[PDB]
This record gives sequence, structure tokens and C-alpha cells, in this order.
Amino acid sequence: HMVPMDKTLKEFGADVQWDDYAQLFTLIKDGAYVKVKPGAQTAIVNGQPLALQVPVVMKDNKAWVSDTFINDVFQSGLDQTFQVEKRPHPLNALTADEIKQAVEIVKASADFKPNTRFTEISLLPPDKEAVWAFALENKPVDQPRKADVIMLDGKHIIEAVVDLQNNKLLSWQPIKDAHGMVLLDDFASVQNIINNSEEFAAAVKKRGITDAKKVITTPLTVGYFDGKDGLKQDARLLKVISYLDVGDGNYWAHPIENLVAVVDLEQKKIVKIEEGPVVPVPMTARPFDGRDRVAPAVKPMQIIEPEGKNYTITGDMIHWRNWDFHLSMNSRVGPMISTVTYNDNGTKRKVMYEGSLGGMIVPYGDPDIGWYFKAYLDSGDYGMGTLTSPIARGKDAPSNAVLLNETIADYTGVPMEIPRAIAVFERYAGPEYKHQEMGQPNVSTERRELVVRWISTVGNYDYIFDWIFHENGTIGIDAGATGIEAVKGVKAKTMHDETAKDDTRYGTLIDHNIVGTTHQHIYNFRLDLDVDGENNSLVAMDPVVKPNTAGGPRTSTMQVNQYNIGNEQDAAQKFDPGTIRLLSNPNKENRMGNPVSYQIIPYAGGTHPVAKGAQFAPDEWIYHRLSFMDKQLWVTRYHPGERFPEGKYPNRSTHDTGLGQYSKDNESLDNTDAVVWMTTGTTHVARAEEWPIMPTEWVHTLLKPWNFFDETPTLGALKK
Amino acid sequence: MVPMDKTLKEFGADVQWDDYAQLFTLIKDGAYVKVKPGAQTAIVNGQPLALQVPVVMKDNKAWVSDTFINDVFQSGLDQTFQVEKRPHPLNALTADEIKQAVEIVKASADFKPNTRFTEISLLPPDKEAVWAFALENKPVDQPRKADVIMLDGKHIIEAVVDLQNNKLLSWQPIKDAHGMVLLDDFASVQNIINNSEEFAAAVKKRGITDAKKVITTPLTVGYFDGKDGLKQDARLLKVISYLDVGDGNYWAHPIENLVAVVDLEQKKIVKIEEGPVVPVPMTARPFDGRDRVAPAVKPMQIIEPEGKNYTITGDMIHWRNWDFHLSMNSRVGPMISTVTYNDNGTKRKVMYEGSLGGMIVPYGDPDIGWYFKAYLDSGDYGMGTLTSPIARGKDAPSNAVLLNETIADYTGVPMEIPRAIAVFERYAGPEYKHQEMGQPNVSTERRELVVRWISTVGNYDYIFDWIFHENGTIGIDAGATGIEAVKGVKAKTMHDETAKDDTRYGTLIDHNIVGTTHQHIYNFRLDLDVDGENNSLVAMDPVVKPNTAGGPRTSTMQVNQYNIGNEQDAAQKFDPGTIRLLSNPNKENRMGNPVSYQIIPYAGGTHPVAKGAQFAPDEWIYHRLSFMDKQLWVTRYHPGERFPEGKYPNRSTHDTGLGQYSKDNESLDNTDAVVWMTTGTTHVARAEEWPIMPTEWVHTLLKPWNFFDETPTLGALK
Ligand SMILES: [Cu+2]
Ligand SMILES: [Cu+2]
Ligand code: NA
Ligand code: NA
Ligand code: NA
Ligand code: NA
Repeated sequence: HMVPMDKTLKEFGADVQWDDYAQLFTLIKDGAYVKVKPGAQTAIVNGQPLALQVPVVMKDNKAWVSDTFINDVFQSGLDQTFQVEKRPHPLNALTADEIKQAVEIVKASADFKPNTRFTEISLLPPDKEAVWAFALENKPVDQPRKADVIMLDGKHIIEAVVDLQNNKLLSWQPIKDAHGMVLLDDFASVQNIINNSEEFAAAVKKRGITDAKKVITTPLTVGYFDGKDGLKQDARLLKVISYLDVGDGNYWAHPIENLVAVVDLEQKKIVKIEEGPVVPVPMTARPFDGRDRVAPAVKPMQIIEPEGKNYTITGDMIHWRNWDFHLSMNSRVGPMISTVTYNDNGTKRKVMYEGSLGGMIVPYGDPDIGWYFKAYLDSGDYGMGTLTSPIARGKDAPSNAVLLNETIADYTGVPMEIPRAIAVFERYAGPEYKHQEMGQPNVSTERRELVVRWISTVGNYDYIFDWIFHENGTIGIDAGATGIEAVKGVKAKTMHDETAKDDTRYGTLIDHNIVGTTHQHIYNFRLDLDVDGENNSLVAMDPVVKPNTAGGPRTSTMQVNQYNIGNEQDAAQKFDPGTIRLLSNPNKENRMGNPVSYQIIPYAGGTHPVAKGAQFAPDEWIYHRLSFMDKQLWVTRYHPGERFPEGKYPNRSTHDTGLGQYSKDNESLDNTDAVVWMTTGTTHVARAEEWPIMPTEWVHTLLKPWNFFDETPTLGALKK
Repeated sequence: MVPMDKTLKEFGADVQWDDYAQLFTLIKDGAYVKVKPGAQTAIVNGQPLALQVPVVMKDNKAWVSDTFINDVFQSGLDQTFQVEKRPHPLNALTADEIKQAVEIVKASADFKPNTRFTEISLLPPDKEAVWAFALENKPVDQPRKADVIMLDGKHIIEAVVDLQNNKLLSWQPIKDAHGMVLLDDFASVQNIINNSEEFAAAVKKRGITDAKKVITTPLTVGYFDGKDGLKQDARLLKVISYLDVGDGNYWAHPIENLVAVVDLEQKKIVKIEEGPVVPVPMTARPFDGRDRVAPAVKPMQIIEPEGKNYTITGDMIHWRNWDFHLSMNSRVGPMISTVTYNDNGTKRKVMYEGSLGGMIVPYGDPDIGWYFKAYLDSGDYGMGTLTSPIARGKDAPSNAVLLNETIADYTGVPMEIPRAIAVFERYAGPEYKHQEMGQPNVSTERRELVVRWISTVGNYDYIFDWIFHENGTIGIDAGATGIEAVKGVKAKTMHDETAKDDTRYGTLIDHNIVGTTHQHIYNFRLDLDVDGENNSLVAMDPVVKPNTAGGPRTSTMQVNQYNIGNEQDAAQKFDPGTIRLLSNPNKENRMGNPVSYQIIPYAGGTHPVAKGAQFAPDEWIYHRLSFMDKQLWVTRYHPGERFPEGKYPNRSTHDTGLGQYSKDNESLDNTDAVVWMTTGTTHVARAEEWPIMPTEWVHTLLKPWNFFDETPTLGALK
């Protein structure tokens, strides 16, 4: 007995092409490329024949398949993209069971309270060295699996550790002063409290709003202002910004400007209602979903790899040409790329022990009541792994991508499987190199890049991250920003209205009554690079114009200043893209006697204006609290507990406990295990082109092998 | 009948047989063909075709009718290309016009016997007439004319010919100009060297046993007000030499400190400069794979089975909301013209003409073989002429369409460059996305249309991409690859004694081989008519100001806005932190903002960036070529001002380029402007780039700025 091919396969998630002339189906899904003919005894999977007991049936222009077709074909094994792991890698994430076990163990302390929530539950990372010894030497790591369990007990943070090998609780530790991040149920609470507010309904009615049920709230954190905002330092507070729902699916386009509510999550009450001038809510419909648009014709374009992929995913290990690395997922920072090696003619050479997003911030520049505190720390305050956006197959990533699911703990400590959470795809990136000697045959090779892509969405913005592995050893990291703008409601319809000048002082007027408030997007990446080992030094090479001292007619020459950067404080610096910064290994040279190095480029371009530093006066708290914002390059001594640019508990923090703290003591960076931090940002002055939805804007960073090799890396196997 | 594989392949098509489906798939440029043995029909870009003669399987190989290729591919079901019934006025000189123009000047009595041709080009009709053609379809009422530039021995002469009336309109000798380097100069240089006792002798010194294995390379000598000891009115080239050792890579075998100066009119060496003998590096370093085995890769194809979304009509290209015209020039290569954006039914002007303006690759080493070294690749060598045919599938994706283009060689004969330019669409990530919490997703694909051109001059190969975004943005990227100019040195590793002196001016990248430091400086000439030609240049500098409106913030994010009124102020360093707009102060979007385009001379690069010329302001090259040391320029539209480095930059004594064009500091207020973007890299070498350099890219960008009233990709309203 059977079932409709077309519909089952759509559920399952495969693309389905019918070719009437060839009488042939082409089915695609991840590493599987399938061709089958109605009534044929065999199908084709990645070039390999597969026997069907029950062939595909055409019945009045309708295709029908056996109820096991989908397993028989895709589960077949002829799609070799995924292989199962012999020995579980030591950096594999907590599995659902492990998550479930950690939650039971802490629930069995006498201190657990049922209102408790989990801010993060994550592998406590074994020690770098055993991990490397596992990757390179296969030495089993013999210290036992532990998980970090970070709980929010009302407003207090407790950090618990559990040992899962032995099912026991190793530590339980309240963290004084620390506030927890925003959690999912906070969103509901806030909407709820506003809903139950007689007072709030009144503030709202007198700003033109007749149906309060129509008000969409959104929770922001309050930052820290040494009291100027009038808020007690030791309460769990969030500010609530409001929109009117008009039925166009875009409440973001209907700001109720100049109304703020401060909510005490513990009490579950609005403890304050800041109120300013009444600005009429912008009411014109502004859907971004296409509802009011003509869908034009597009000729199809497909990228296909009909014999399967060049990469192999074994458990979480990915192998691709000379690259090997381990890919996993954290609830706070998303993807983590670990134990990365480059296979040099047989021997795997170390490149990066662990790279991931460090943290990010999007701080605005308008002083008015609904804005002066607006600064999202997306990962740290909202948990970016958790808010991963499933990839939209074929659109969010190219049609030849393979899409992975990933499993993290949610806030109540139940596992959640994120479908299509990270995309992996190879892409053609132009010619790897070329020379066309005059009169001679041409020489050209293709360039191929392996991209790992992850998208996370926080309130209005959507961020995309690409980790790009060039065959020739380069590694790129790019962040793209898209979504909907945080807009300010204003009286001016055009720049000709009386108030336009005042309305547009902190942002562009991007639609009638709507201003795109200026702000920055500052990303930072924590790269624990071990260039061919962990003992590294940071080197500077500054191209300079020196006077010619060798005679002949030139007055000047191009020369370099090479010097070492001996310690943390000197390493925290602006990046001038005119200069070269290497992380060299001073114990290891290439065939020419040069320290094998990677070149570190925090700014390799972008589509928005670039952020030169924090767009804040040096006396702003946000400035005081987050130094990572103002240097492009930082290097610190390896420290397992040092992970976040913004610091570990940044909600309403009062000092810098991130990169400022990590480099406070100004330690030696000479010939020692370093961690690199790249900060890169844009400064976003808006324009109509970005409204009601912003075209994706991109920044790029780059890491390039610098005399890490002896020659053109992609020349090929030597046959002599 | 004729054999299917041999015919299709001679034709340039890609043949795939699929035994499972018993199906052939044939691909070439815009045609995607599906045909089965014995079928009465085929599919061409999704559409059915009756076959005169079915395809026959005769012994596991296939036969087709002798007409098949034409029947099928030129059937009209592949619509990539349509006929141009009314020729765009900027259409390049055809082969016939080239021959006609050569005859006309060959018929003057002033035409001297061995005269050569530096450049034979359309003399474009005037701007307004051409816009009128493209927008209103007005016939341009002007005979087709050509600029004919001649090199008589060493003398430059500009002629203009009227091709319609077949008459010579003018014949101007050009006082003091030197001609660019022409093909046949390469061989003279080589012969002249081969026949020089003196040189054969200088070479034997340096340890070379057979002088017929010595490969010459011709360089322009610059200008040093006599310090180089070279007389000004003589036609000269300096020769650097290498030793051919059979590895196919003479560049890897320099003869250091040996320079010859050749006078091309006398045909002889007029000076040999000789410095310390450095043994020639000998090790075979081929780069063509002769000694390598690529590893086996699974196939990847990018397919457009229903044909392309663009349409090429003669040289006009239509694609989504873009329309524009693509022609080819022997000097600067491709030119993009009469570019408009169809805004909901109305074509709005964006760029009249954009093209490479000029480039330069200047070196940082004072020694005898280098101090003068500086390739002005287009202006001194002719980058169009030296176009490198695109290698299908490799230099461009497997879904490109490859164009042929015609120009005149230095003897005046037409020359068809096969696959001179690639046109291709590509997925470029999501165009926009919002995943609202708890809601259905919204995503659209970004597509870009790319125009790719590759030129190779001596050892560099350069790639240019003109990239049209659906959303109205235009990127322009320049890629650099090929083989480094290296210096022979005694040092083998950084441990040897000479190593430090040896690397004062570059990295030791192989034994005895140093990659001399230099820069790559590209300049793009962009006549933009933002929604019309009457424009002004506007600065917007984001700044941090004190909060005045109250509350806890001490500071705010504000913008300094102001007009840049005149050419000298427009001539400026670019701060990627600031914004620069070419605005149309006469037209505004729905919000009352002037429609504009944001200009981004530096949107990134994979090599370190040059923020200016790496030359003391008193170096002659710095003086001759101002364009190197500012990233943005804007000048008043003038039809004769096209080259940032000047019309005749060979051995020039002043700046006839952008230095001269802004010499008089004219007004840029509400008038026709021409934007010039300079971007460049500072190249410090590494071993990863030897013997062949992985392509490195720089990026620039032109973005609509309040040109539209909203997200331009949303689609039309119902
Ligand atoms: Cu933004
Ligand atoms: Cu270079
Ligand atoms: Na490290
Ligand atoms: Na430290
Ligand atoms: Na113009
Ligand atoms: Na001028």
C-alpha cells in the first residue's frame, strides 16, 4: 500500500523536479541527489544504482511511492555525507540525555526551587591539551564528562557543576551581584503585565490607542547609569518599548513613541512609566512579507553536486580537503569551530583550537527616553544559540547546502532540537589562481570555499555568520545583518515639514513619520589560534616609506617595521588595514627560515560605513562598561574561563568584566598560548532602501597563512 | 550524419550522457538542451523542438544530422541573444569600420610606411544624443567617426575619420608624446638583445652559459629629469632578463642587477647598467601542474535549465531592472554605458559610462633593476588588447555566457578576442530576511549579475567584475593573480648573512628569491548621472556630539552634512567611516531626500590597503601620477578626460591626468560630474604566493541612497 510522492517528499523536506520529456524525477535533499523513473526497478543516488522492490507509480499524472521509499532511498547509505562516529569526540555537545541528567542532578539538591530557570546548560570543556591529544594522537581523554549548569533562581544566579560520568553534583555557587539574561518567558510576562495594567492602558489611550489588546510590547535590558535612570541596582528590571498592531505583520512599523515601562520581573509589576511628548502612531500598512506584492517570474537556477559532497560529516567532525574541524553549538554564542587542523602533505598542523562569536552589541545614538539606554548585547543578554533561525532551504543558503540540526537545553531545562540550525556548503569562488603567459597555454584553477553558516534573530534584527574555509588555508569570517529597523515615531512626513530637522538629528527620515535611528553593530570574535602549536607571539609589520640610502635616483623606498607586541595592553589596539599583524610561532619556521604565521585581519571590508571605535564619548557608562567596543584587535593569554568580550554576566553590569578585565593585569604575550579577539563594526545611518525590510549588509574579517607554508598551498601533490 | 561528440565539442558545447535516463544534456552559454536517442523532439531551455532527424545511437556513440547544431542551438528557442535592429551609438567599431578607418588614413600622403596603430576607437557622439537614443529612441544624427592614433616610428599622430562619408577629418601630430608599448616591441627587444655581443658578454659574466636561453622583458623607463641619464626625445624601453630553464616559468629565474636600455628607432642597446653579480636561481618552479597531481573532486554544476534572466541585444544587456550597454576598448577594456534602473516602469539614469580609468603597479626598491619599475598596464601596454580569454568553468562559473569582442591590433587589422568577457548571474546569499518570533519566515534570494574581464600584462593577471545588484547597488571588484616580479638574492633562508639587506625591500619567498614590495593601484572612471546629470557632491560625517536634550546620556550620534563645492575639495582621501554622496539636488524621493548614490572607493580587500602612494612627495612618479594618493575625485564632465594617469603617460614629465583635470578647481555645484575612485593594495609577499599567486581581491561599491522610496526588491504592488 502506498502514498503520494509529491506530498510526502515535501513534508520530508526534499526538493522535487519532474521532467516530462525525460519521464524522470530528480529529488534533492542535503548530500542526497536522486534520479528515479516511474516504473523503474532501480533509482540513482549520488551516481550509484539502488534497487527498489516497489517502483515509483504514475497514476493519472500522479506519482505514488511505497511507504518506505523515503527510508529506503535517503537512509540508503549511498549518500555518504554523514558517517557515524567510532569514538565520541570529547567536545561533542551535551546530548538530550545529558541535558536531562544534568537537570535531574541539580533538581536533587535541597536548594532547587521550582521557579528556577536555566540560563545555560553546556559542556564544561575538558582541558585544551587532552582535547588536542585526542584530535591529533587519539589519546582518550580520561577526565570525565562534566556540565556547567547556570541557574536563575528568581533574580539570583547560581553556577552549578555536575559530573555526568558519575551522576553527581560537584559544586553549587551563588554569584553575588550578577543579573541573569533575558529568558523566553520574560517576553510573555512583560506582555502580560502590560496587559493587566490599568495605568498602562491609560497612558496608551491618551496616545491615540483605542484597543489596548492591540499593543505589542518588547523587552529591552536597562543597562547601567549609576542611578541617573532612577532604577535600583539590585532588582530584575527590563524596559518595555511599545508598538501598535495594525494587521500588516510588521508591528515594528508602528512605534508608540515616548512611552516606556519599567518592569520588575520578580514582583511582576510595572514599577515606573516614563512618559514624553505624544507622537501620533504611524498607521500606514507596511508588510514586508510580500502580501501586497506581485511575485515575478524567475528562471530557475540550481547548484548541483550529483555525486554527493566533497566534505564528510562524521558525528560533529567535518573533513574537507585538507581541513579537519569539529563543529558544535552553544546556547549563548551559537556555533563553535574547534580543533581545526590543516593537513600538510600528511601531517595535520594546528591552526585554531577554538573559534566562535565572542559577543556582540548594537548601541543606538539617540538620547530621548525610548532610546538612551537601547543597546542590545544579543548573545549575552538574549542567548543567540537559543534564538537560532532555521535556515530557509535554497534561500538562506544555496541550493547545494547541507543543513544540520542542533540540540541545546531550553530555559526550563528540556532539550530542544533546532531544525536546519547551521548550513554547510561548498561554493565556487572564482579562480584560485591564474596566469596566461603570452603565446602559451593558459593555467587556471577554481577556488572552492567551504562555508559554515548560522543565522540568529533577536527581536527585530537577523544576523548571519559565515565561517569560510579556503582551500589554500585562509579562513574568513563574515557577519551579515538584515531584518527590520528599530524606528522612531516622528511628526514629519517629509524633510519639508516644520520638525524634520529636529526629528532627523539622530537618524534619517526613512518613511512618512518614521526615522531610522542611527546605531552601530559591533561584532567580536574569540579565536583561540594555535599557529602550529600554542606557543605564539604577536608580531607587527608596518609598511613604511623610508628615505633611500642606497643612491640611484629614488628619494624613497618601501620598507617594513617589524616589532613584537610583548604584552596584553599593547596588543589591545586599533587596526589599521594598511598594516600587518601576525600571530607567529617563534619555535617553527618554513623552508625559508620564516616563523610560520597567520595574518590577522579584523577589517577586510564591509558594505555599511565602518565603525572606527565606539560612537560614544569616553564618559558614557556603556563606554566604560564595554571596552571591547573600541579596539579592533585584542590578544590575551589563554584562559579557559575567559570567553566573552562583554564579560560573563553583562546585564546591568557596572564595570568591564570582559576584555577590559581579561587584560587588566597586562600579561606577557611572548612565546605563549594566545587568544585573539577581533572586533568589527559598522555605523548605520539609515536610508529608504532599508525600509520596511533591510537588504543584507556584510562585514568581512580574514585569517591568512603567512609563511605558514613553503609555496602556493593549492599547487597539488608533487610527483617527484 | 556526423558524429555527435566531435561536432558538439568543436562547437564549444558541453556534452553529458546519462545512461540511467538515456538522456543527453547539452549546454553552451545560454542554451540548455535535453535530447534522447530516437526521440522526435528535444527540449531547448524548457521548450519543445521538432527534430528533422532524430539522434541515432550507432554503437554506443551517437550520430546527429549535419544541420543539428543550427537546427537546435540557433533555433531561436535560446533567447539569451536577440537581433539589434537599431544599433546603439556607443557600439564599438566593427571589423569593417576598423578596416575602413585604416584605409582612409592610409590614403593620406602624410601616412608614413611603417606606421603602427596604438589605438583605433569609436569617436563617441555626444552624451546628450546618446542618452536621448537610449531613453527616447531618438536617432543620433551624426556620422560614425573614429579616433585613429598612430605611431610613426616614435612619433604620435592623432587622426579622426568620418566612416559614413569616408573622409579624413583631421591629422594632428602630437608634440612630445611617446607611444605606448606595442606587441612588436617585445620581439625587437628580444632580437636586439640576442644580437648584442656586448650583452652576450655581460651575461656570460653572471654565470649564464647559453645566451639564447635568456628571456627579455620590456619596461617603460619613466622620467627622472635626467637623473637616469636617459635622453628625453628618444624612444626607450629598459630590459630585465631571466633565464629559461625549461620549467615554463622564466619569472622564477632572474638575472639580478643586469639592465639594458634599448632605443627602438636605432634598434640597439644604448646603455648597459651592471651591478653586483648574483648567481641566478636555478631550481625548477613550474606553475602549470606539469609536476603535480590535482586531487579528485566530485563535480559541481550551476545550471539554468530554462535559460538566462538576462537578454543581450547586440551589446545592450537587459536584466531585471537593469539596462546597460557593454562595449570593449583596446586600452582600458570593457565599458559600461547608458546604465538605467527601471523604477516601477520608469528608467532612471544611473551611470552614463563607467570603466577602468587607469592602473599602476609601482615598486619600492631602489636598486638598479627596480628603481624605475612601474607598470601602467592599461595606458602603457593596452589591457583590452591583452585580454585573456576566459577559461570556461574556471575563470568564470559554469553558468556564465562568454562573449567575443573585436578591436584592432597594432597593424590595424581587426582581432576577435574569443571569450573576452563573461556574463553571469550568481546566488549571493539572502537578499533580506526576517524571522519574526513565532511567525512564518520571510526570505528572498540575492542575485547579482556579474560582468567579468581578465587582462594579462607580463607577469600580473587582473580580473575585473562589474556587479549589478537587483537592489540597485553596483559593486566593482579587482582581483590580482599570476606570477610575482622577483629579485635574485644570495640568501637562501632568513639565517644567511645577506638575508637582512636582502629583505629590506621585500620578503624572502623562495631560496634566493625575494618578492619585491610594491602596490597595486586601480582607478575607476565613473561618469554617473544620478537620475540626471545635474549633481552635487555631499559629505556626511557621522560624529559624536554632546547630548543637549537631557537625560543620562552625555553624548549622541549625529551627522555632519555639507556640500563639496569644487574639484580640489572633491580630491580627497576616503574615510570608510564617512559617507560621500553624488546627490541630485533637483529630485527627491517620497521623503523629501535628494535622490543619491553613496560612493565607496574602499569596501574591503584581501591584501593590506594602500591609504596613499607609498612615495615621498618628491619622487617623480608621485609627481606625474597624483591619482595614486587620493581615493576619491570628482571633476566636471569633459569628453576628453578619461585617464587618471593622462592620455600619454609614457615618460611624461608632468601630470596630464587627474592632476590636470582638477588643476583649475572648478565648481561641482548642480552640474555634470565624473567620479573617479582610486583603490589600491600594498603587497608584502609571502611564500604562499610562490610560484603562483592566489587571487587577491579589492572591493568598491556604489549604493542607492534615498534614490528609492523603499526596499527596491520587494516587488511591484498589486
Ligand atoms: Cu543596523
Ligand atoms: Cu602584487
Ligand atoms: Na591559542
Ligand atoms: Na589576561
Ligand atoms: Na555625470
Ligand atoms: Na575639470
